[PDB]
Amino acid sequence: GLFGAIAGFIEGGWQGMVDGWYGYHHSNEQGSGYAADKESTQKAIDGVTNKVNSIIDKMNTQFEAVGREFNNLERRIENLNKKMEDGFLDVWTYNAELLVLMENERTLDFHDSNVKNLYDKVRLQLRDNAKELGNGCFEFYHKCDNECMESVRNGTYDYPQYS
Amino acid sequence: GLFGAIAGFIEGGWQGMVDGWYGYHHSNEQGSGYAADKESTQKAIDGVTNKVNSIIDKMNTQFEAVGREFNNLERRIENLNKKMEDGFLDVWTYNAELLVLMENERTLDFHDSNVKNLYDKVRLQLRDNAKELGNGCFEFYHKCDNECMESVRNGTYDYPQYS
Amino acid sequence: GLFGAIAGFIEGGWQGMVDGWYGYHHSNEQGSGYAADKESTQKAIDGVTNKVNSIIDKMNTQFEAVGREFNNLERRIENLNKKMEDGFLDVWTYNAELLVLMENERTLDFHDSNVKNLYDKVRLQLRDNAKELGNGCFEFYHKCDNECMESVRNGTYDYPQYS
Amino acid sequence: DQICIGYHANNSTEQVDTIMEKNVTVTHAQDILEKTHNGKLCDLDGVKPLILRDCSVAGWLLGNPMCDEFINVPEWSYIVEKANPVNDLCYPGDFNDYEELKHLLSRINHFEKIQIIPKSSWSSHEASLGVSSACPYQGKSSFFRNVVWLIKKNSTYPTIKRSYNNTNQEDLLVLWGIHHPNDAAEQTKLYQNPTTYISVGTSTLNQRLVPRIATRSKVNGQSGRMEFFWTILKPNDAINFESNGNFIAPEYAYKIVKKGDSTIMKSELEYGNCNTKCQTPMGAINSSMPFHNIHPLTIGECPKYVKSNRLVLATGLRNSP
Amino acid sequence: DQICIGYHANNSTEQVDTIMEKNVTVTHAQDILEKTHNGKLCDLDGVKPLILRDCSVAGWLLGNPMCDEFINVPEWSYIVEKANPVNDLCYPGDFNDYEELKHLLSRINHFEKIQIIPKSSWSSHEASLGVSSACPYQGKSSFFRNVVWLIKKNSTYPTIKRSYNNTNQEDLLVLWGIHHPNDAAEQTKLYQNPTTYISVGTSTLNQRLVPRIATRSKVNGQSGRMEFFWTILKPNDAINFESNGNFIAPEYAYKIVKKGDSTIMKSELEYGNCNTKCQTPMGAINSSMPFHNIHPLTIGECPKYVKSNRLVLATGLRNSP
Amino acid sequence: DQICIGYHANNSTEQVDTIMEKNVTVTHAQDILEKTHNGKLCDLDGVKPLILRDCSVAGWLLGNPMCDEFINVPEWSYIVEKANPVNDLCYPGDFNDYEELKHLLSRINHFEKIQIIPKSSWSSHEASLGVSSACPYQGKSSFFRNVVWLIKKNSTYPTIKRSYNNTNQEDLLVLWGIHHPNDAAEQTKLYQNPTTYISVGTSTLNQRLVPRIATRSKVNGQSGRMEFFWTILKPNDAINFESNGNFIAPEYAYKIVKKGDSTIMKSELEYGNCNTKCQTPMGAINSSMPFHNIHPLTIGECPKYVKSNRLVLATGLRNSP
Ligand SMILES: CC(=O)N[C@@H]1[C@@H](O[C@@H]2O[C@@H](C)[C@@H](O)[C@@H](O)[C@@H]2O)[C@H](O[C@H]2O[C@H](CO)[C@H](O)[C@H](O[C@]3(C(=O)O)C[C@H](O)[C@@H](NC(C)=O)[C@H]([C@H](O)[C@H](O)CO)O3)[C@H]2O)[C@@H](COS(=O)(=O)O)O[C@H]1O
Ligand SMILES: CC(=O)N[C@@H]1[C@@H](O[C@@H]2O[C@@H](C)[C@@H](O)[C@@H](O)[C@@H]2O)[C@H](O[C@H]2O[C@H](CO)[C@H](O)[C@H](O[C@]3(C(=O)O)C[C@H](O)[C@@H](NC(C)=O)[C@H]([C@H](O)[C@H](O)CO)O3)[C@H]2O)[C@@H](COS(=O)(=O)O)O[C@H]1O
Ligand SMILES: CC(=O)N[C@@H]1[C@@H](O[C@@H]2O[C@@H](C)[C@@H](O)[C@@H](O)[C@@H]2O)[C@H](O[C@H]2O[C@H](CO)[C@H](O)[C@H](O[C@]3(C(=O)O)C[C@H](O)[C@@H](NC(C)=O)[C@H]([C@H](O)[C@H](O)CO)O3)[C@H]2O)[C@@H](COS(=O)(=O)O)O[C@H]1O
Ligand SMILES: *[C@@H]1O[C@H](CO)[C@@H](O)[C@H](O)[C@H]1NC(C)=O
Ligand SMILES: *[C@@H]1O[C@H](CO)[C@@H](O)[C@H](O)[C@H]1NC(C)=O
Ligand SMILES: *[C@@H]1O[C@H](CO)[C@@H](O)[C@H](O)[C@H]1NC(C)=O
Ligand SMILES: *[C@@H]1O[C@H](CO)[C@@H](O)[C@H](O)[C@H]1NC(C)=O
Ligand SMILES: *[C@@H]1O[C@H](CO)[C@@H](O)[C@H](O)[C@H]1NC(C)=O
Ligand SMILES: *[C@@H]1O[C@H](CO)[C@@H](O)[C@H](O)[C@H]1NC(C)=O
Ligand SMILES: *[C@H]1O[C@H](CO)[C@@H](O)[C@H](O)[C@H]1NC(C)=O
Ligand SMILES: *[C@H]1O[C@H](CO)[C@@H](O)[C@H](O)[C@H]1NC(C)=O
Ligand SMILES: *[C@H]1O[C@H](CO)[C@@H](O)[C@H](O)[C@H]1NC(C)=O
Repeated sequence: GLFGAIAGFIEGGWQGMVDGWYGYHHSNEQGSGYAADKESTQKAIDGVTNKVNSIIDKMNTQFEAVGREFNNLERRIENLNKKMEDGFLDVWTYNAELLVLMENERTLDFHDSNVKNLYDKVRLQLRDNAKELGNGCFEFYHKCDNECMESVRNGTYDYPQYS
Repeated sequence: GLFGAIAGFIEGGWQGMVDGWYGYHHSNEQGSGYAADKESTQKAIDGVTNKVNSIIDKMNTQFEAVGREFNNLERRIENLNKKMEDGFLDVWTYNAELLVLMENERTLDFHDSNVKNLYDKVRLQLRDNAKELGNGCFEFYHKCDNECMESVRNGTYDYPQYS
Repeated sequence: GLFGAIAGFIEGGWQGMVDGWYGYHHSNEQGSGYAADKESTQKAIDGVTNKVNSIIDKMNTQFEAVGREFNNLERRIENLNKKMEDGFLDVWTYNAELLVLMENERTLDFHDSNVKNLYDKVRLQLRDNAKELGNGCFEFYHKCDNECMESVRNGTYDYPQYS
Repeated sequence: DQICIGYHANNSTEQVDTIMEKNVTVTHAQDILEKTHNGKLCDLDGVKPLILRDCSVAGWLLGNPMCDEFINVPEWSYIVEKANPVNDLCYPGDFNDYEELKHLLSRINHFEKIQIIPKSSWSSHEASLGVSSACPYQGKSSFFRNVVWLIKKNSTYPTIKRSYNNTNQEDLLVLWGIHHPNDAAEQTKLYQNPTTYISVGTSTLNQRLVPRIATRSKVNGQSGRMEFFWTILKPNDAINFESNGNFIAPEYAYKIVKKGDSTIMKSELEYGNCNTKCQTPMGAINSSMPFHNIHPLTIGECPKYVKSNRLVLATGLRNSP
Repeated sequence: DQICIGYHANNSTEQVDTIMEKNVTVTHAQDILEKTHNGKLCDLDGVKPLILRDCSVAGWLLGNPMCDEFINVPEWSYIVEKANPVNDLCYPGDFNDYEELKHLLSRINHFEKIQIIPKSSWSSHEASLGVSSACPYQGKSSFFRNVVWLIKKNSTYPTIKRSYNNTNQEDLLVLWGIHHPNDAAEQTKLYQNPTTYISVGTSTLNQRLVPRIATRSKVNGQSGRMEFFWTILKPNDAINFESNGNFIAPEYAYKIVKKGDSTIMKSELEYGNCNTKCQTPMGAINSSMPFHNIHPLTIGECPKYVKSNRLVLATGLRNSP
Repeated sequence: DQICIGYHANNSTEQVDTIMEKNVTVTHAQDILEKTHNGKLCDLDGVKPLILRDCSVAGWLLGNPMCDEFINVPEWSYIVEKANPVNDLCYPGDFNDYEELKHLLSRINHFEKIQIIPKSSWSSHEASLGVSSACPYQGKSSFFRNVVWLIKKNSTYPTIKRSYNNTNQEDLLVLWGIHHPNDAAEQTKLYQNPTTYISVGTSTLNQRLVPRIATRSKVNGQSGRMEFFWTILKPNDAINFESNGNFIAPEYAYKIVKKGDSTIMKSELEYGNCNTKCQTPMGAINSSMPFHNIHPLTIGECPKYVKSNRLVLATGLRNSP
């Protein structure tokens, strides 16, 4: 993907994280667990919902075929009529299939972007107080309990305390 | 946004920077101030201008309706005619509205990209000679006067001198 | 470009790298040389090939003009016919030219993305065992022979050994 | 101790296509193409379609004796006609501006039949021996029930001068016809007068028909022809007929009570006794999808037709192996 | 000490839509849809439109006496005709291939009128009593000024054999007509000859009209009908008329001096006495926008029509709260 | 020691356009627009086109004596007709429903000519003096070879009653005509009978033509006119002719052996003696490109037509200066 996170430096997803699209997994003396990041997840849900409705609505007004009859010495206009009706179906078929293709690609890269921005968000908090392992994980120099882990998810990781 | 800078790790824009789209704000003993980055700004101006003209020109040749009259026993071809004219208006209306939607989204992400690339440009110069605060700001280990600040905007920040 | 690598922090390409699109250049006591990264290159080749075929196939079914004759008192339907045929040519001409424009832009940014992801991949391996110079190059604190260089291209750079 | 950033995966096998890659497995998707139908012709919004079965529109409107089902039809949502209905023009001929009339029916939801010229009222002409073997009913020779085939009484066909004033506050579909005999001997046998005509006038109509004689192939066992014409008579306007031969008089004329959205659907299918809000010639549709790929010609509140076999939007993200 | 990277914000409230988000406030934008007009019908590039007012194209060209304004009209940029003009065919009838002729006017910017048959020149026929109450002028009964309604002189209607050679180096629009009387008594009263015809010939035209008699409803106080026909007579070609009754002769024929881009605009609106370079039936347009949403049928140098209410491009970036 | 990440550059000058930037130099590209042709009219898939040269479709089918090349033509891939072919209707006239017939030829790949009425078989009428100076062959006056211009024998034109049964298991294109004389004196001179007719009947056809007399301009040295009519006679159906004057009888009728994809191409060009699989009026196409910009009207296995001058896809990346 364009942003290098999904199937990239983060090699795979988490079957164990069910309550969100993006989130954190911690492991310390007390235990381990998955916690979904609500903000980034809800933002993704909104973006995709609008996109689907935006797509639906743009296609909502489009060509409609109508039945028209012609006799045996009106073959030219019968044929003109057929080509007209068929021609618009090809145009609208093309529009639909292309839009899906183009926007599907953008949707997957959108998800990739959201993961990367969340990863960088954490990276920018921790700074040189943890080791950037290279796999999506940050390994702490200090012992980091469940409140410490929560401060990272909070956005409230107190860098000066653990420095 | 896709690149995580605008409304991201840089929480908001600067009312105080009026002479450009992207730039720097410095603060030291001598004072503080905004300086627009000309290169990245002019590059953005060019990209958006071309885009607007590119959009205008692609739509410049498009279907034009013409008035055609039919008598009371030519209702089929009158109706064929109406559907033909209306059908093309829906196609061209759809094209215009979709292109604006798609390219508007790309334009905002373009701006987000330009800010991020400018931020990384500075980051790559400063290296470990300043603290990456996490908010778009770099806090220097050494005292950095207005010439020192200018060298960063220059692209000429002499890392080996302050290391 | 959107991802800041091509013509960005990596100022220019390599005439000397002929066996791939993206890769590495090393320089040490034993010598220097170009080595193409096969994985990222083959992935780019696949993405572009599919894209070209996807584009070809979406256009493969499209309006076809047919010759139709009208006498001197059938000028209205002759004109309707002309506008219908011409109208579809403008629609399909517009589709083709726009798709090329939009997908060309995405193709160049795709290449920019692949270089950046490859650069970050290496960055994440080396960590604080090398200097990030700012130009696409990493300068090692330890002496790095051709096997050491190969481990970086491998993905197998043993950080704990050189730390 | 460590904290990691990561993303959702699941047991989904749904795939989507993109420009650069096809069959990409994702965690969530949304199909937007309706691919199914019940396979039946059905009532639209409760309102039943007019199913002509093996009768055509001409046969119904002219009152072909095989189309006795369709005397005084109730209002319809849409009309269903086969591709090649057998019960069309029992007596060979042409229907003048048939397609234009058929198009007029796309704006019509209900006809009410009324009598303008009584069959008895032809006191100076013979009206009850205007039949043929080509239109049989219950074994006996019959004819289009809505029009009267007039012939001479006691070897004289006197000139006809009839007028009808449209006193209803509706448009009125009037139908009449001319008979084209085989030879000059049959012309005289039927109507006596060697040269004949039919003049029809309204505020707009200024017509004068003459019979064209020719040796023709037998169609339905007859080489004679009937050419049927029509008009819409506006309210407070009179139609005037004058003829000295070969005239097919109107007994009944259809009254256009309701004008609405309708359509003449072309289908071999019969009647499912089902209800729908979106109908196709292939069957009915019941979905919330924005698209379908069943058939272009639909009636009612329908999704948009596309030729695609598949339209699936990625909602989730790339799912892991 | 510190240096920061950041971006522009301002007091703008302009919003743009995207796929994933609507009403996004941006620092700069560009509206590309022209939404306004002056509401007036106007001169195009200085050149005035031919405003027929309440006259139709037929009335103008046949020279209906109420269309005296439009005798010898100057050249026009475009033509403006109402939806239901009252001054159409004063005497009831049909205009043959009226729509095809109207289409021909879309390629025409100027007619010059000329006399081909003088009204005096009918020395063997009566020419000055060819009037009706249906076309009144200044209280008296009049007629279409461009054509002569010919009648018998002293109870004899001799055969007419008239030819005109097109010596001008232009195409020529010729108009003529046939009269359809009410009954055989009126036929004889007007033209005497019971059976009549009109034969018209050119290099291409091979026509022979006969009057059709029928009882018709009174339109404009008359149950008689006039059926008008036309042709384009090419240079150096002759048109030939032969008739023994019911003939409406051409006095004047319009000469086609200029052929250019024109259009018959349909509008109830009158005349603003304004100038423009892009005209619609709703009004005129003066903008540099690439698009508008006023009306599909335009004439001149215009932006493209779309059905949108709104088209705004983001030029700047996401503006901050 | 150091390791760098970088990308390919080369000596390419190929450029591509994007939305934001034009003329971007890339390392690799792919042109998808076919811009060239051989400039010749050519055999399609081996099968030669029917090149009418200066003859029209009417001239060929009526058997104009200048179109002797096109007697018993072999099967064709497509047909090539000039814009204004000189050898059209040698004798002035009209071809009834010519465009509809031309459209029928788009579904036809081969005609086989057959004789239905022998020229000798007119024992009661004169058949060999039906010629004119307007259709000359080898210096002498001739006529359309496929039809017989019948005249009176010893000052009597007796009624014609001719029937043909279509015993072939094919549709049959039948052609006939009517002659329109200059005056009543020529009518009697040619056919004697003052009032004449032609009645043509089939299972569907019910026609009766009458000659229309008019003073007409000389076209090809003649002011008389011929009006040609046609029908498709289905197998096992009979066509019946009856006429007492002015009849152009069918000698030959074309038999429709093969129905396939064909087209009437409009081109001034002649014959290159080349072979192709995609043909245009401008020339032939031989490429694997998905698009071309030569001419919209093509026949065969062709890329799609677009109006573009240039369509180039970037495959490689931005190339360095
Ligand atoms: C061998 C022979 O001569 N038999 C005649 C009948 O005529 C022949 O036999 C027919 C069965 C058929 O093979 C014909 O081709 C053939 O001429 C003769 O009358 C019949 O044929 C005539 C043809 O001129 C008619 O078709 C007639 O049919 C009707 C019909 O049913 O449509 C009879 C009907 O009553 C008529 N109706 C009206 C209102 O006139 C119509 C109508 O005249 C015609 O359709 C208008 O074009 O024709 C057949 O009955 C038969 C009886 O004579 S009859 O008095 O003319 O009816 O007598 C045999 O000896
Ligand atoms: C009560 C009565 O009998 N009155 C007659 C008039 O005819 C009747 O009354 C009329 C007012 C009207 O209601 C008619 O329906 C009715 O028959 C009679 O003539 C008038 O009516 C006739 C009907 O045939 C004509 O329509 C005529 O109108 C004109 C016209 O203005 O259009 C008169 C005009 O001079 C004629 N012009 C030419 C060139 O012929 C035309 C033309 O003949 C006609 O339009 C072609 O179809 O008709 C009414 O004036 C009235 C005068 O007699 S008249 O000499 O026949 O004109 O005499 C009353 O007693
Ligand atoms: C000066 C003079 O009077 N010369 C006459 C010839 O007539 C002159 O030439 C004509 C072209 C025309 O300009 C006349 O006004 C002029 O007087 C006369 O015959 C010719 O004129 C007639 C016109 O009525 C015909 O056009 C005829 O041509 C043919 C033809 O070639 O098409 C001759 C041909 O044999 C005829 N064929 C048939 C099957 O009838 C046709 C046909 O009749 C016509 O096309 C149907 O509309 O006409 C000219 O030859 C000439 C011989 O007289 S003729 O026997 O009537 O032909 O005699 C000169 O003295
Ligand atoms: C993708 O899947 C379909 C059926 O699920 C398969 O038939 C098709 O060949 C596949 N396409 C590619 C490019 O692998
Ligand atoms: C009948 O029609 C005439 C028009 O011919 C109209 O004026 C009249 O009012 C109608 N009604 C009656 C009851 O006569
Ligand atoms: C956006 O703004 C318009 C106009 O101000 C408003 O009417 C509309 O409801 C808004 N739509 C959304 C989705 O916010
Ligand atoms: C008149 O028209 C004839 C043809 O009808 C043409 O040949 C002639 O040159 C024209 N002009 C004159 C002055 O006769
Ligand atoms: C791009 O290149 C073409 C072809 O060389 C040239 O004609 C054109 O003017 C250029 N346009 C721009 C915007 O650089
Ligand atoms: C001829 O045509 C008639 C119909 O007119 C048909 O019934 C007959 O079988 C045909 N064939 C022969 C050999 O008569
Ligand atoms: C987040 O969590 C810590 C405990 O780990 C708590 O002290 C702090 O108040 C919380 N802040 C927010 C914004 O939730
Ligand atoms: C930028 O600024 C410094 C002083 O702050 C100056 O010495 C140097 O030459 C400048 N370099 C450029 C490229 O402008
Ligand atoms: C990569 O290279 C090293 C030598 O530098 C070698 O020992 C090792 O086996 C290689 N590993 C892989 C995965 O190719």
